[PDB]
Amino acid sequence: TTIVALKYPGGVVMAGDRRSTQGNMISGRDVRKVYITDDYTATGIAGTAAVAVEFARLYAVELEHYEKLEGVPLTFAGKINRLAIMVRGNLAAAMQGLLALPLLAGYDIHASDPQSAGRIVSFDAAGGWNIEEEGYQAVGSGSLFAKSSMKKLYSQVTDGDSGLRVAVEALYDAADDDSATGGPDLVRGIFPTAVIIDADGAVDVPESRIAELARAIIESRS
Amino acid sequence: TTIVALKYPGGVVMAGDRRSTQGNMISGRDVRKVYITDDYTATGIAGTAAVAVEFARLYAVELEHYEKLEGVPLTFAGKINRLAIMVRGNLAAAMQGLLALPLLAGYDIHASDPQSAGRIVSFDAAGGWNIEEEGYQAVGSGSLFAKSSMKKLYSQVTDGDSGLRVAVEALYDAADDDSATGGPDLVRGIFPTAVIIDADGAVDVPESRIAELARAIIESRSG
Amino acid sequence: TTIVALKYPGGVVMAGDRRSTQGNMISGRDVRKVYITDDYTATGIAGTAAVAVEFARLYAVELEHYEKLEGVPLTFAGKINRLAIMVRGNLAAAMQGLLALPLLAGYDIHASDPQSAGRIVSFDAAGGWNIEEEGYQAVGSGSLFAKSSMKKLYSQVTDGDSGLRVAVEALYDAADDDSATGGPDLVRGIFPTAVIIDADGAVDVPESRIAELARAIIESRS
Amino acid sequence: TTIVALKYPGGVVMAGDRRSTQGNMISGRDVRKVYITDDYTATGIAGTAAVAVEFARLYAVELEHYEKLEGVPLTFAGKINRLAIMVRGNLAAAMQGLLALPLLAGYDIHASDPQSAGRIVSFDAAGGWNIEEEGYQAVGSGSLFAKSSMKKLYSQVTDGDSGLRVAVEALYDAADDDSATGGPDLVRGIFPTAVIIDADGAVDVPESRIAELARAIIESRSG
Amino acid sequence: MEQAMRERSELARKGIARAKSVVALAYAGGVLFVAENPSRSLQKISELYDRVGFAAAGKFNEFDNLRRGGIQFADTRGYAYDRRDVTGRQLANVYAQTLGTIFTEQAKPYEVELCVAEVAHYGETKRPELYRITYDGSIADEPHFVVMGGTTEPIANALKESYAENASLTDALRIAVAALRALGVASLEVAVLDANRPRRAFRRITGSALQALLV
Amino acid sequence: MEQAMRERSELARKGIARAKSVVALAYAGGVLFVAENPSRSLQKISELYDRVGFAAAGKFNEFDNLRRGGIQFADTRGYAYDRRDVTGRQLANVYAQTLGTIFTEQAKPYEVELCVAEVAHYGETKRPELYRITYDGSIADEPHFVVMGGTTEPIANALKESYAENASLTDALRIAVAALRAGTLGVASLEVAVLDANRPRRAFRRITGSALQALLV
Amino acid sequence: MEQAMRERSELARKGIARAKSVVALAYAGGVLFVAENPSRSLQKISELYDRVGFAAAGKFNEFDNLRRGGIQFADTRGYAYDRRDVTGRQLANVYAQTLGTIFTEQAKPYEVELCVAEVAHYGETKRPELYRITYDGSIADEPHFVVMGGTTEPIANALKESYAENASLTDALRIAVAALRAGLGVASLEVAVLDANRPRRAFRRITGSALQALL
Amino acid sequence: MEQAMRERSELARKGIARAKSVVALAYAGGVLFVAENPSRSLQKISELYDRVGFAAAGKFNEFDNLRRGGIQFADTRGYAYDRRDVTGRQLANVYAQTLGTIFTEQAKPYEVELCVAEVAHYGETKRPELYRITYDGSIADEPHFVVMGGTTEPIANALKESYAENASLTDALRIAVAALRAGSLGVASLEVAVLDANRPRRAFRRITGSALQALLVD
Ligand SMILES: Cc1cc(C(=O)N[C@@H](CC(=O)N2CCCC[C@@H]2C)C(=O)N[C@@H](C)C(=O)NCc2ccc(F)cc2F)no1
Ligand SMILES: Cc1cc(C(=O)N[C@@H](CC(=O)N2CCCC[C@@H]2C)C(=O)N[C@@H](C)C(=O)NCc2ccc(F)cc2F)no1
Ligand SMILES: Cc1cc(C(=O)N[C@@H](CC(=O)N2CCCC[C@@H]2C)C(=O)N[C@@H](C)C(=O)NCc2ccc(F)cc2F)no1
Ligand SMILES: Cc1cc(C(=O)N[C@@H](CC(=O)N2CCCC[C@@H]2C)C(=O)N[C@@H](C)C(=O)NCc2ccc(F)cc2F)no1
Repeated sequence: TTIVALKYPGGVVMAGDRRSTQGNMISGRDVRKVYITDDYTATGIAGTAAVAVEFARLYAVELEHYEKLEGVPLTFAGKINRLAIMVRGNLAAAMQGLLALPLLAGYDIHASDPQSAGRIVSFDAAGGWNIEEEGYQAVGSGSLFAKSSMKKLYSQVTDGDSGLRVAVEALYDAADDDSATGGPDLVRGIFPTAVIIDADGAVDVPESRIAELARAIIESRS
Repeated sequence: TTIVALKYPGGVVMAGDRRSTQGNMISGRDVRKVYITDDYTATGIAGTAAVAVEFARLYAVELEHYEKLEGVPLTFAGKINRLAIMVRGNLAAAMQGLLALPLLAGYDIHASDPQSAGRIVSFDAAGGWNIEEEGYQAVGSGSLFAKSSMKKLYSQVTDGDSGLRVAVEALYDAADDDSATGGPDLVRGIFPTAVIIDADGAVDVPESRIAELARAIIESRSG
Repeated sequence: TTIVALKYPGGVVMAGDRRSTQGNMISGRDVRKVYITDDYTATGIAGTAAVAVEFARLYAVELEHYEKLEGVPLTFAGKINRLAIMVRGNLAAAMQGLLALPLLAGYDIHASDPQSAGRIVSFDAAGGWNIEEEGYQAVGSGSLFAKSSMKKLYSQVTDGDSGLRVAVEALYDAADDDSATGGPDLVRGIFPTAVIIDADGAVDVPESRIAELARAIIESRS
Repeated sequence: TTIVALKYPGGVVMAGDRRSTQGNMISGRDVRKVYITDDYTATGIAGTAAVAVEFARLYAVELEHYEKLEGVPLTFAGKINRLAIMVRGNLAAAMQGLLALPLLAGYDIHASDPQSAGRIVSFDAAGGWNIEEEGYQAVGSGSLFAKSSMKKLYSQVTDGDSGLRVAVEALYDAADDDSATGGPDLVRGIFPTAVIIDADGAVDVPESRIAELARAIIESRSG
Repeated sequence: MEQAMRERSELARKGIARAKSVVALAYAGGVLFVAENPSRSLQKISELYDRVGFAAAGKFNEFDNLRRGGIQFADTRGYAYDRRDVTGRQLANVYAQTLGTIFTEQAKPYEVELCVAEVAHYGETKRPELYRITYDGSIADEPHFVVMGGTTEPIANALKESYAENASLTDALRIAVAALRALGVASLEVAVLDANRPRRAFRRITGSALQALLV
Repeated sequence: MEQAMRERSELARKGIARAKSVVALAYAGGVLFVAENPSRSLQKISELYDRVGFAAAGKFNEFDNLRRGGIQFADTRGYAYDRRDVTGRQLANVYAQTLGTIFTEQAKPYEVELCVAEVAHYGETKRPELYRITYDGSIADEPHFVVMGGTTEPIANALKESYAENASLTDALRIAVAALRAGTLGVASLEVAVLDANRPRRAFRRITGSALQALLV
Repeated sequence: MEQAMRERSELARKGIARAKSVVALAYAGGVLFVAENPSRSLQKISELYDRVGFAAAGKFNEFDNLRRGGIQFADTRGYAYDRRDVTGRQLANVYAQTLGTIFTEQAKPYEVELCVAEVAHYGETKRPELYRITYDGSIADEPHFVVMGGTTEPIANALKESYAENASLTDALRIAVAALRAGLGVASLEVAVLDANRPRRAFRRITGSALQALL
Repeated sequence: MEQAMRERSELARKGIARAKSVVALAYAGGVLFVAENPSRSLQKISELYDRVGFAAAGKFNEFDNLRRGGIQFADTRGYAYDRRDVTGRQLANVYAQTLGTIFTEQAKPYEVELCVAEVAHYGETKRPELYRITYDGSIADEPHFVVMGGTTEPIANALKESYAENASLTDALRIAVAALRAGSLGVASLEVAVLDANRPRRAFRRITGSALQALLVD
């Protein structure tokens, strides 16, 4: 798996590969690892497929549960604390193979600057968390390759479009060096999923756009 | 990690590095390990990032909880006993790799002599504690280096600012000999965090002051 | 650690060293291991620093609790029973390294003969106890050295001053053969703590008196 | 340890040594292992000193508790059964090193013939008991020595003075062959403890009588 | 408070008043229980333990619960200690405690009257003991006989006029039946605590043998 | 049924009517608590959370039980989510549920009236919020001021004619003590405190002694 | 509330006032207990601990309950601390608490009156202590004697006139039987003593020919 | 509800009115407790914590349950935090909550009145604090004295016109004994004790026997 997230002016983008494995055997080609968890929040999750999806589902239901009970949505800080508590609660299982390791991308509607309000929060398997100040982050078996790529490409991020390009090309490098990360499948037409979040909320990025960017990177390299 | 604390005339200072690792891999450059836990106490925890943060936060909450329920803060002694009780409670998890080892710095508003109202309390993994009477202390994987450095530099502490320089320098030495302790990062502008505490309370030290002290240390040790 | 206790005509004296270790590394120089636990009783404890101090604190609180509840203090036999029970209660943790081995010294206000009303009680890790009848006892990693010193020096114990001197000298011999027992520190002015009990109660021995005794011993051995 | 017990015409005698050990090291010289558990019975216990003493104390409290609640003391059989139940209850601890192996001697005021009212009951660590019909028994690490000794000496038992002599001599043989059983200490004046029981009750044998018997045994064996 | 306790007292009192009557008396050979009982199979007299026997008057299901609880007590205590530690005074005492608790706490008080008797162990010389425990846990130590249930006073009077220590079996039986009328084999439940039997003293006297005795 | 509830209602009301009175009003710097309290050490006004304050009238052990429960609620929620998720509305809501349960189910009803107040977080522009919770769980959202205990109509009317928004601290204070009097009274018979929107984190402040004296005149 | 407590109090008081009387008084040798008691096996006086004795009046099953509870308390505390930590003051204290709870919360209040007494340990000089605990947990410290059960006034006055500190066992016994009568031979008396000259267990019963000899 | 709480209040109040009287008093050296009490060993005045003392009127077993609960609470807080965190204010507060609960929910309300006193820690300057807690949980902070049990008006009046904050132990004692008589008396009928602000750690001290006699006479 590789999940990536990066801040661009006025928003954030998150993108994830589509591969599921059991050992060396490819068990899924089209899984979704990135979820809009509320109007201003997406979570990408690496680890055991069942635990990952369960985390995303439970987390979204929890944030909306609070919102409907109390009339207002949790602060961004609270949303973090609830995800972190979920991870910590799963540590015992994670040591026995049922691992969920999330990455949070949000837009903080309460922040001062509507151009730097995008938020990227990384987590560790004990629920420790850190709000990423350097602009990008990634998680999963391919996350080192993705981060070392974005280290070089991040100066090219100037808007949502270029940021999504760098995100998909990070996912590409991840796939190039990690067999547990799926690359763009031009034959089948399966591509990484991506969400972009700005002041207008979190939105799913149309597949056709990610396909375009993938074909442009592929052509570039050859 | 390296956290340091020391007493200067009338006050205490506490400083911590910014580094987070997983094995050899650097997973954080800006983590905060030293926290103002009440108006007159700061806590700095070494160990697993998650447990250490959780401790700082829950401990501050417990102290303010007492203050609101009873209209008055705990005595310093009580504050110590509550931290110790927390650590003891975590012992078994810590022996499974969820360690939180705190170092407590404080100013006692009920101490006899305000010039030495400084308080430095060290802990072990069982909740044993000692109030440090030789004026400085350190916790974390680099605390040996930091403590030897302070053993050599403490005599220069005559006020809050020289205490801050000595604390920053101890952290420098520590990062010099312990790869799990981050040094000053001049490219990125990331420096240790520092809290200072006197009669007027506990205040965060502004990053620029730490940056000046750091650059001075570096130029000193250079040509 | 070494804690010593000895009877002298009309009272008893207990003293303990100041050292705290973690393996070979010296982690404490001024820790206190001997505690006035009530008006006629002191307990010194060897073992895991946190457990030793917890035992002293909770023990004194238990004795005073009984006193204020019932209007009268526990008999000496009852204080022994309660300390014993605390140790037996800790056996399981002690097996895993949270050890606390106490030594009890007291003055029995209900004893027949005021001159032999001093008490020394030793304990084992299972809560077994024994009222010492031969004048002296010790506990901790240096106790064999301290007891073998006192065996030779006890004939010289004719009053509280001699008793105190022989105690401090036993602590000295212990520190001389056990690296986990701290000797007198002249550079820092840290010396063993000591408590003396007679008919007038339990009282802390001032540091300066322990220091004079220390220098006299060192002098005497050079 | 060695505890011995034996019948003499119209009563029973029990004696026990005074040693307490931790491995090879002698940790105690005056421990008491034989206890008047009530007006007509004594129990002596071997094993872990804390659990031995604990047993003795609790068992005594239990017998007197029944007697006060019901106005009548337990039959001797009931006394046996209660001791056995305590022993069985301790088995798991005993396997982990908290051992209590007792031996019971007493006088049965409800027996038929005051001629044969003395009782010696032995136990195993599972709580099994047996009422000894051959006049003597021993428990503890020196028990086989003491029992072979008594096997040769018992014919000399005609009254309580001879019975106490034979029991002190059994203990002496035991200490002679087993380093965890203490012999008489003439330098310090510490001798085995002994209870003698007849129709007038259970009474402690004064130390000075055991002293005298000790000296008789020593001088018998030196010339 | 006094309302509830009055009503409870007279509910139980009237209940027992209506029940058939039971007598128990000391005689030369131990203790004799004679009760009026038409049933062929339902018992008002029972063994509790080796030398301890039980008799009851009143509502059957309640004194049968108490009978069972008493056997439980005796077998548990004899097992927890020794057989010889179980006494009639011990059963009588705990029947007192129990009936007191029932009387103040049960939804309806028990309508029962209980006698516990104890004969000597084989080969000993011990005067029989008789205890009577009433519906409110009151207990009484009786030297010669106990009457329970129905109209007790005619029977008590007859026995106080007809009772002789160490009477023979046939005589005590006669006097007892007589007091009860103040009644053949098919209407009588008769049992004895026989102090001459080696271990278990309780034996019923039924059918033909009972008739031979009444003759 | 209805007779029981009328009794509970009356016992409670008569409890609160016989209690010393309390006033909390919105003023320029936040919210002001002024309470008739001669006690040296026992308090009727209290901090609940960073920007949230508490005042009660009635039987002291009961409203102190409620104060403590509220601090428990606030600190717990702040910890399990974040500090800024704790709000005055929430605490008024839980007090409503808590007092309704107490009033229908407890041996005796609580003789208590509660006021929860919130001022803005540091640097924000937000009108202070006052809430009143009566003994039966009724909950009222109040725009300018809240009056509790003793005989309230006189004090409420006094304020209703003398209350002006954006009042300064001294003005607001004198209006409050004036209204209280209509129901001679200085430092020794007053407990005063403010939710002070100008403080950075903890807004609750007691104004006692020489300070309170200075502000009364 | 007032109704209930009035009823409970009067039920308890009437019960106790109908029960037979008991006296405890300090004499030269320790403490003397004398209770009008026709039973031979059922007892109103009991040992509690080494130097602490117990005497009760009223409903047997209830004060026997409290007697067993006291023994439980004594033994448990003596085992938890040391035998010498058990005192008459604290047994009386816990009886105060217990009867208070019973009186306010049990289905029926207990119809009992309680006396707890302590004498000095062997060879020590300590005036005996007498405590009286009533059915509502009220407790009183008495220096010379305590009267419980039935018509207490005549007996109390008789003792006030006839009591002298440090009487002989015989004389104290006579004073006691005489004050009792004001409201009696061996077979109708249960007598016991806390004997300060006994080495450990001071409680001793004076029965049979021994009692007769002092009567 | 109304009648129930009505006669609960009446039952407690009248229980306390029939009980002997007790007086707690600030004096030069701390606090003085004086209770009418004929028992040699049955106590209604007691230590609670280092500088905190307790006195009660009413039914003995009930205020003794409360005394024991208070010692439990104080030793528990002191151990959980530090001894210095235990205050008289806290014990009074806990007593008001406890007695409130008892009064509304227990089979019988408690017939008790409680005083908690606290004097300065050694070396400190702090006027004593006296708290009264009544059967229903009501709590009152009091400045100079507290009178509980029996007919209190006379005793309060005697103290109001006789009270001296700076009286000696002897003076304060005879003031208190005087007031007790005026509410209707020697060693055999008194329980006297003091929270002595001059002691180093535990301020509670009883004044018995020939010492109490010495204080009464001349
Ligand atoms: C204890 C256990 C583990 C497994 C296991 O290895 N399960 C695989 C997943 C798999 O074989 N599957 C096909 C059929 C069902 C659904 C799913 C799609 C896995 O978890 N593999 C890990 C290595 C993985 O690929 N994780 C990728 C991932 C991350 C987030 C997400 F939401 C979905 C994902 F597949 N099974 O049992
Ligand atoms: C069971 C487990 C342990 C770990 C682990 O090693 N977790 C690391 C922390 C980490 O990888 N992180 C980045 C993303 C998340 C949050 C944090 C910033 C750690 O705890 N490493 C230790 C060696 C460490 O660096 N500790 C330094 C430290 C001390 C105090 C503090 F408050 C914060 C800190 F980071 N993961 O799962
Ligand atoms: C599970 C665990 C054990 C330890 C450990 O070894 N803890 C050391 C103590 C220590 O490093 N400390 C400094 C900072 C904190 C307080 C204290 C003073 C210890 O317990 N060592 C033992 C072997 C020891 O030296 N014990 C001496 C001693 C005896 C009695 C007493 F009261 C105090 C003492 F220090 N740490 O985690
Ligand atoms: C868990 C544990 C066991 C031991 C241990 O071996 N404890 C020794 C006894 C000891 O070191 N002590 C001195 C201080 C206290 C009192 C006692 C006397 C023991 O139990 N040794 C056994 C092997 C032993 O010698 N048992 C003899 C014995 C038998 C009955 C009795 F009542 C007393 C006895 F000492 N220590 O910790």
